[PDB]
Amino acid sequence: EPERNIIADKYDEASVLFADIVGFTERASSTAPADLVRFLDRLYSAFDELVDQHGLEKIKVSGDSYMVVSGVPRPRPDHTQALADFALDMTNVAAQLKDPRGNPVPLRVGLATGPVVAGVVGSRRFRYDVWGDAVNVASRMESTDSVGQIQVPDEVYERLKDDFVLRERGHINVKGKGVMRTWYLIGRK
Repeated sequence: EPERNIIADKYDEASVLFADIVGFTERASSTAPADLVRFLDRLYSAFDELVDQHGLEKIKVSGDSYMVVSGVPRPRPDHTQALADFALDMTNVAAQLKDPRGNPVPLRVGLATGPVVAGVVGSRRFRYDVWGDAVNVASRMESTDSVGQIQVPDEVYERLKDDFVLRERGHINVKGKGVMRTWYLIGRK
């Protein structure tokens, strides 16, 4: 049954992360849906542990993705930095796990900051959900990410540049809109 909206509110500013493990479908890998589910549950349980250790908020999403949010529902003035630190731990932890073949986990991570909408949605049962501008951006940062990096837009770079190390990935000129630039979040300063 499709979910429906119940209540929502706009938040001026929050930070949103998406992560996934790309190419772990039965189609792509031939691994049985049950073995996939077990290996993913391990990886996602590791991320669950990091979310709790960091005091952040996991948003139950449908689909392959893992979603984490900072400064929504409850604001914190370091929301971007806190999600960056969590993102770094998430990719550094995943880098110590391997698939069953002993190959690196093909993790993608995108991270964005900006307005969002949050509230309650549900079908039979309900859950807290977050969507809108920064979620859209985070989603695109994750789905065009190079595997093993953390991709972020300019807005995140402006907010983090003094305290983390970032390297520019590239830019594209879109006439007549403007320039689209993204960065890799590499580490802490």
